[PDB]
Parts: sequence; structure tokens; C-alpha cells
Amino acid sequence: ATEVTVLEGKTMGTFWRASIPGIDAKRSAELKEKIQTQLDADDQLLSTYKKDSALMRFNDSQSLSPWPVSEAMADIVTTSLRIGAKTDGAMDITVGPLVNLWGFGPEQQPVQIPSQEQIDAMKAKTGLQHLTVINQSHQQYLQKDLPDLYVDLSTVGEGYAADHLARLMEQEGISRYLVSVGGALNSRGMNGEGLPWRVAIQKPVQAVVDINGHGISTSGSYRNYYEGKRLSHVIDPQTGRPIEHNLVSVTVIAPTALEADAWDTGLMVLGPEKAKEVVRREGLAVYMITKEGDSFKTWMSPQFKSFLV
Ligand SMILES: [Ca+2]
Ligand code: NA
Repeated sequence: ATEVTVLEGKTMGTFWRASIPGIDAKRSAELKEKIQTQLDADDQLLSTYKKDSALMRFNDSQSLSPWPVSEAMADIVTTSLRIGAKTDGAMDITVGPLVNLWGFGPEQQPVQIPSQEQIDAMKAKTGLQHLTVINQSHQQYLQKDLPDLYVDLSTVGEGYAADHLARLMEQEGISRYLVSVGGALNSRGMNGEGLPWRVAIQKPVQAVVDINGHGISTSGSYRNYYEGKRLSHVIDPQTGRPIEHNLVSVTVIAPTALEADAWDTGLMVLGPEKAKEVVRREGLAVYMITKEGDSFKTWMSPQFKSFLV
């Protein structure tokens, strides 16, 4: 039994954690500095709450020509656009202005219920089709065909950050770790007890999965979870209205946390029936919780079940 060192801090409006076994204390001290520095840089790349972030500079710009961005920005957006297509638009990184219209952004509250005409007009300003990624040998770009398109990567940033943290671990010669950024995690190697890192999914008891060599993410709709007296604040990108189905939690295991974090949001928006079709077609490892009145129901794909201990 070797000691597991735990490092923790703040990033992206949430928290990160890194567990590492058998690492001495001057190393884990330095590693925290590097982790926080990297996560600060990722936050500065992606945040919609930082006014001079790379993403916000693009958002504020009125240009319809290619806008230079980093490799990570290009790849995050490519992944998001494609999983958006594969979830029939349900995962939409351009939906922000519809969310703001409702006042359902996390740093805002009171606004009138918008009219459908208002919603439909606002939809003209959103859509996965409006965004393009351009890759070349030493450069890459985003390009929007609408000046007032607004890109929000908050639904995939944790997954990216978690994958980027694993890259950092490798860089620093760390072979065994459990790293998390918000709801996204990557697992590799054995813990202090010589066993796979414990990753639990809540089943209303904890069901345990071994996701060694994989990543995981969960997305939910919680305004109903704890009662249904209220609406979801999850907006369907296609209707511009709150989702109406009973799916309250989706957990995805994938080779990368970014993929998991992209899928879980899309599947959540789709609801049980449509999500299951996507999960079947794409061969995804997914765990779903639905709330019927007062009762909770769960569903796991076969691919998810492979991860159960
Ligand atoms: Ca997500
Ligand atoms: Na549109």
C-alpha cells in the first residue's frame, strides 16, 4: 500500500483534482504549480466569462473571414461540431443566445418568458452550420458566416481540460493517475492499493466502474432531480425551449474525456428514446437516469456494462 497524493484547486468556475500514488512531496508540490498554470491557460483560452479570452475575442469580432486560433481551439470545435451532427443538433455550441434569452445562463436570473416569435427569430442567430474550422501546417482558424454567432464551449471544456491534464502527467513522467476537471475524469493505472482507481456512478447506492485507460463525463438536468414543480433549464437547440422529457442524467465513458463531455450533453438534450438510437448506432458506453414522477429508472448500454467491476 503506497500513499496517494491528492492535489486540488479551482478552474473554469468549478474544481480540479489529481490523485497520484507513490510520488514524493517536492514533486507533487511542483506538479500542482504546473497543473494550475496549465488550467489557468485553458480557462483563458475557452472562458465565456473572461472578457479577453481567446473565445470571447472571436465572439466579439464581426469578421466573417478566418480567425487565427490555437490547435486545441480548432480540435475542440471540430469534435463539438461533429458530435453535434451525430446527435441531430442536440449538442450545439452555438446555442448560447437562446440560453441567454431565457435568462438560464448561470450568471443571470430575471427575464421575461420569451415569446415563440422571439425564440424563432433568435434561432436565426444560431446553428452548427455557421461555424468552420480550418487546419494548415503551422496555423489554424475558426470562421463564422454570421458576425453575431456566439460560441460557448462550457459543455466540453471540462473534458478537454481533463485530457490536457493527462498530457501534462505524461510530460512529467507520471504513469499512474486519476485526474478530474469538474464532471470529467481520466483514469490510468493502479491506485495506492495496487487496484484500478475507484470510479463510482450514483444509482438512485454506488455502482463501480473501472475506466482504466478511458475518460468519463456526466451531464444532467437538476431542477427536477430533487422534487416536477419546475421546468428544466436545459434548452433544446432545435426548439429553443426547455427539454420536456424525463432524462435527468447521462454518463458517458469514452477513450477521451472530451468525447465523453461532448456526447453526454447531446444525449441529455435528446432524451431517452432518441439518445438510445444514437448510443446504439455509434456504439457508445452510456448510463442513463430517468425520473418518472417520484420514481427513478436507469439504463446502461452493453458497452457501458463492460466497464462494471
Ligand atoms: Ca458536456
Ligand atoms: Na438557426
